Amino acid sequence: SMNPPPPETSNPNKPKRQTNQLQYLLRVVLKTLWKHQFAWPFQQPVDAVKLNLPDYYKIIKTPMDMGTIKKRLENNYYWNAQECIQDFNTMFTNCYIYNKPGDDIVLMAEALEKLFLQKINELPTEE
Ligand SMILES: CCc1c(C(=O)Nc2cccc(CCC(=O)NO)c2)[nH]c(C)c1C(C)=O
Ligand SMILES: CCc1c(C(=O)Nc2cccc(CCC(=O)NO)c2)[nH]c(C)c1C(C)=O
Repeated sequence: SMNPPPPETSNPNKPKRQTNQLQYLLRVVLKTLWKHQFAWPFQQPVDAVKLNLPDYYKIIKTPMDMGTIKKRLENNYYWNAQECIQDFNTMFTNCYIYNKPGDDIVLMAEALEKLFLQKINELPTEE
């Protein structure tokens, strides 16, 4: 069994930007979620080999995780905050698609997602 290559965190053909919203997304949103009690299963790409999940990358074709998002934010990979918010939303969506309602991993995603939504409800106005 093989894992796909991870999502890219650098691309010299992609224009980069730093905005107050993206720095809020790193300094407040990512950092808070990273330190959460249930953040461990989301801090790196799903290793479907080691977790013996051979259908995972059969079913999930846009994988995403907070390790990738952290590296994208640290590298200023994004142009705008919506790009980064979409990556979080994809991470959560994948978990809910692949797993079953009420699974442990889904209960953990639920907690992180509730905090995520509280933080982006207060996304600062673009300056
Ligand atoms: C249930 C499987 C799953 C994990 C996980 O169980 N993740 C995990 C658990 C313990 C430790 C670590 C860090 C070391 C490592 O990466 N081992 O492979 C990750 N996460 C996600 C997003 C999923 C799925 C399919 O939605
Ligand atoms: C798997 C059922 C479930 C969902 C769900 O199915 N959730 C979902 C599915 C697809 C997309 C999205 C939006 C992701 C997003 O954009 N977050 O910001 C959510 N949630 C929860 C909390 C559960 C539980 C406890 O069983």
